[PDB]
Amino acid sequence: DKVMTKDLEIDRATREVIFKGDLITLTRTEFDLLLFLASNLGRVFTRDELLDHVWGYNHFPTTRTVDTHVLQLRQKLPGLEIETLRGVGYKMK
Amino acid sequence: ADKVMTKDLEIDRATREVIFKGDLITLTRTEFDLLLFLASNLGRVFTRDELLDHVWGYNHFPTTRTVDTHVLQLRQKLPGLEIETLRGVGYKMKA
Repeated sequence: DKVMTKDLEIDRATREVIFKGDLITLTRTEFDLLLFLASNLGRVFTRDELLDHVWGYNHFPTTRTVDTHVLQLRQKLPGLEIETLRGVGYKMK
Repeated sequence: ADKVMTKDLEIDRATREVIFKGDLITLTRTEFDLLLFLASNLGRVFTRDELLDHVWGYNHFPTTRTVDTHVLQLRQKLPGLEIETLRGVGYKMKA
């Protein structure tokens, strides 16, 4: 029910945050980000992952949408010379 | 002046029609805008967030930059909060 860290006492039911004894008001998205990290101590999340977990999936375009749009272009235009630079991005030859 | 032409590809930016290898291809609006941007900039590598901003619109919706800004806001509202920034990668709460 309550998530506890060294500094934090978080109540998922009420959006309540106690930090070093003080009640701190966060926005809803600030709260979601804080609770997600506090529930997953010691774990590194990429900026892409945190965007998805805080704001939710499929509400707006993300870098994933770029990737899936490229794949759809390749299927509709067979042999389209878009080159993948893995870990980087895309180029049209 | 309405046409961008590359190997096997004719794009009309006014009618938003795409002819590829002699066939008219129906794309969604964002598929078209992505193809046109890439075909208009042959040989150039773009990152996913560049393509995101250019094709879907800059500052139109939350992005990874919004995540960065939210982490800064948390650190300001919670002075001494132990969120570690992993340069150009992401974030971690240590304890």
